[PDB]
Amino acid sequence: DADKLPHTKVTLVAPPQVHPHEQATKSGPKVVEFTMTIEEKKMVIDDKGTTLQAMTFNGSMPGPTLVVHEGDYVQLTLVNPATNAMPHNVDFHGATGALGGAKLTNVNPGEQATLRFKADRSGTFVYHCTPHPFMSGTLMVLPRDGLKDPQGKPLHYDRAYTIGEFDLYIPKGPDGKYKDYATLAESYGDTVQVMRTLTPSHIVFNGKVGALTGANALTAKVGETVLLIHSQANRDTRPHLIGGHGDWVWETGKFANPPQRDLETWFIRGGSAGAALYTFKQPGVYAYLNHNLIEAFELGAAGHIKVEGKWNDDLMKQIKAPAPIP
Amino acid sequence: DADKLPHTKVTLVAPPQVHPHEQATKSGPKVVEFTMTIEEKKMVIDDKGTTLQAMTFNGSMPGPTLVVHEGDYVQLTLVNPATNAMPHNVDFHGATGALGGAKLTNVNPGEQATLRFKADRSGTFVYHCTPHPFMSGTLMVLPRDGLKDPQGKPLHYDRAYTIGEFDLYIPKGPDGKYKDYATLAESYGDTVQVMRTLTPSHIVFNGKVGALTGANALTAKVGETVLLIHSQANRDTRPHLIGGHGDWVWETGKFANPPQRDLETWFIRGGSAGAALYTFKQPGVYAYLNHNLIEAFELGAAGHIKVEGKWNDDLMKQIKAPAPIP
Amino acid sequence: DADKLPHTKVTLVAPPQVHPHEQATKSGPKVVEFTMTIEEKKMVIDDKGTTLQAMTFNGSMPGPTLVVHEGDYVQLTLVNPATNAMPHNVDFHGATGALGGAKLTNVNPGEQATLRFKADRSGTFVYHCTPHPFMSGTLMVLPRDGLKDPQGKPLHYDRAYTIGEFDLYIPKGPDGKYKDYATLAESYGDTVQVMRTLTPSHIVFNGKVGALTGANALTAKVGETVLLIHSQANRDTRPHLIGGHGDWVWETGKFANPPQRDLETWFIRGGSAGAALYTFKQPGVYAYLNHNLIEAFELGAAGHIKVEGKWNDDLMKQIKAPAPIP
Ligand SMILES: [Zn+2]
Ligand SMILES: [Zn+2]
Ligand SMILES: [Zn+2]
Ligand SMILES: [Zn+2]
Ligand SMILES: [Zn+2]
Ligand SMILES: [Zn+2]
Ligand SMILES: [Zn+2]
Ligand SMILES: [Zn+2]
Ligand SMILES: [Zn+2]
Repeated sequence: DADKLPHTKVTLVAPPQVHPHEQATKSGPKVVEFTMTIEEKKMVIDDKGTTLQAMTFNGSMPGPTLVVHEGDYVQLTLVNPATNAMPHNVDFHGATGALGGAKLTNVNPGEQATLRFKADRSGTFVYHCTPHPFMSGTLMVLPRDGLKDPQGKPLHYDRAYTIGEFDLYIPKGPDGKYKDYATLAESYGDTVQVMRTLTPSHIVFNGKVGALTGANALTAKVGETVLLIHSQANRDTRPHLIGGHGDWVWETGKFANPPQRDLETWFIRGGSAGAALYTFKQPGVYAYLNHNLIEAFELGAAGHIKVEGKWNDDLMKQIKAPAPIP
Repeated sequence: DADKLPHTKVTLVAPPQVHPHEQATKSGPKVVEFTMTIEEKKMVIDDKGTTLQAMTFNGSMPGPTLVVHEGDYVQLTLVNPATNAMPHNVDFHGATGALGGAKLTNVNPGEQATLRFKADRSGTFVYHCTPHPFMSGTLMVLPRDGLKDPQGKPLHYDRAYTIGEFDLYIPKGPDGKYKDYATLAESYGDTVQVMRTLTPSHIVFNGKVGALTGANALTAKVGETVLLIHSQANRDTRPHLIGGHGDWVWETGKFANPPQRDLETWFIRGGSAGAALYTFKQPGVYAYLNHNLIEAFELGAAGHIKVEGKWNDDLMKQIKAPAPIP
Repeated sequence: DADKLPHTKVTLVAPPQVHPHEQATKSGPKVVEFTMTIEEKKMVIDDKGTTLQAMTFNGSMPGPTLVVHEGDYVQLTLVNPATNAMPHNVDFHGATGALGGAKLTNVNPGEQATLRFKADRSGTFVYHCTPHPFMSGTLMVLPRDGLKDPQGKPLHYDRAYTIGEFDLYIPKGPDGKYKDYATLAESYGDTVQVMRTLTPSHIVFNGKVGALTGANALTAKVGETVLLIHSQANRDTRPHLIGGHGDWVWETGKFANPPQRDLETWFIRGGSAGAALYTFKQPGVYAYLNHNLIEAFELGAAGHIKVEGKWNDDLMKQIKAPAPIP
């Protein structure tokens, strides 16, 4: 029985980080306790001041990544302060029954509720508010013994990074400029019309064109293995590490399945999270992007990863530098 | 030789049902005989009276699902009554040679023809009229010994359901309202222009926004295993069972391949059929949908499954009901 | 060490052909030397004279396919004559570090450079100019022992064919006709606006609506096994052999992974190359196409394969020819 089990309380962190956690664990089924605070707000989403009338779990797009193990129970306290304007809920793709929890978690402003479900299937899993993919994140459910390659050999990551990718549908006034709305409710009707064209005005990693560039680049060092968790609650995307690979990729994001190796580009189905391991072998700046290069370069779906360490001439070498043609 | 074999005659049924059939079978290679009647007609496809100038196999979108076993031969009598206006044919993705049969089956109004081909590859397979994905269905070819999991362990379904998903491209007049055409031939030119924008006006399960909702919901009981066969002859879709999973999914729909487990969302390539098993564990209403939530909610790609049985507190429990914040 | 190894010089050929090469090889790690000449030019891309302001490796879309083995080193001399107008580079998805080589290969008109990298991961891999998917091709890296099926059984192809698929975004003037630009630089601004709609004006195999039809059809004979290499540096496509199958398909295009069998339609992620084997069993004309039939028929993503040999009545037979209804 679940009630008769130990309870742990987890402190969540902002994306792109994932809270500290154990991979392989001698430990036993726990009930893991999480709390999240829904937050409506306006956000600047590009370099030119365009705003989005947003809804978030915990203030961030994406919401934070919750981590448990196969067999653990997730118990989430979902809070929706009075400072907000709408009901909300949460649908956990990792959970079974009641529209993934959506039905047991409808909370008006100033309300709260608490859900428990068995996390009995390993993998990365999207949770989102039932009709809003803008409010989403990843539930990572690790197998009790850690990640395994197709032959059962152990696998691991030294650091985890979390990337939620968002297709945005921002309306334009008669002048051709993006509309700014005073409330969430007023954005609604125009946004739907733009959504019906199926053409995003913007596709952003982590809230904003550039969220994962400049001072905000991800980081690693040569010899380090990194887990890239990629979620997209609404639209297909195709992650690619420029100059890298996915050493082992669960593109459908479910750990009881063997991963694929050596991927150049993988595929995240809209309504899901997937996961890729890469061990760095060269230093420098990498681009992690959506390999529709229009969606990446023109619309916003690209980030960087600054990698420290020693250059390897065996893997790659500049034989003749750029020079005039003989 | 095929001629020297026993012949069976199968009675087809309307979607979402699949005609009664054997899974694992001690039986031997049969020649299975099917007949289909092509039918052009106008259809109401949404809640507001929008019509589509349609073509169907057997009166329904999708056409009925034909079921055989690996090694069986499909022999189809394709009929096109005089009451119709165009030639038609059938391309079976399950068949080898002659454009999947398209070349041996061109039938003008008042004509008919009969095709046989070896069904020598297991899987769910799309058949459609050569230039019209609107006229399509699934050929399920079962392995002679039934469905197998990745380790060879036997698998099964207690009931099969069939979902054909259709991207529709309905033209608008200068006033902004959907055009109504008196014939199939007059819809053609405007529809092509809208098709060239690659933006469906509608994406429907089984003919109509709502075909699989209300009184028409699919049905199951807790402890039952259901096969969800999903076909899309023209455009990519991404099925998801809200509150459920795909326990075992052949997303490319070919049974000699190991299935994947625990999928939250799977992917059907345009021009194919895939297949998912789910064993229910909770009662209530589920939504089976295209997890581009614009395509589902705004455009029409969503259905329901009403599930009877006993609630399970272990899997999911409401710990604190929605209540004011302390 | 790489410098201490034998060097081979390979002569490249125009698509759809792939230069002669060994599959399984008793031979040892070589350093393979390739040279490519970048070429800007205007091209006619459809039947009605529409032009594209193009950039190519070696004069062709796609660029030629480079073939090596796992363990070999690729050393490419990249040349950009003075007759051109822009810098260019190359990003090899098969390579590790320095943005796949892009950083070590920026070459202005009249410059050249030479890159070496270890090809240490088997598979088909896209190489392209960093911001232009129009300039792309495939690096096929074969496993040293040849293609293997999921059980380790040997596989082979008798001939290889190469298909690069290109989504084109051609601007229209106020009259509704495609714009013709005098330089590459003048096409830029209008093209970007059209790209931002994410709606190709054209999707072409190998440079041109029809490049792989009529006298230019691919060819085979019954009993022959063919490798279809399919690359798409920018957008998702879904190859399908009408009347055929993918006997063994590495849709993510990476050979250390087991292939899937019996596929009706496969999926190439934008930013990747995949690969399918088919052994012909029937003669006639086949269509190899993108199974979004709008993208194929209306936009240009379809080709033919003329197959010689003996008709097989076991696989497929016309039982009753088209005839009046009794
Ligand atoms: Zn909400
Ligand atoms: Zn490590
Ligand atoms: Zn969902
Ligand atoms: Zn037809
Ligand atoms: Zn059962
Ligand atoms: Zn087809
Ligand atoms: Zn370039
Ligand atoms: Zn051969
Ligand atoms: Zn690339």
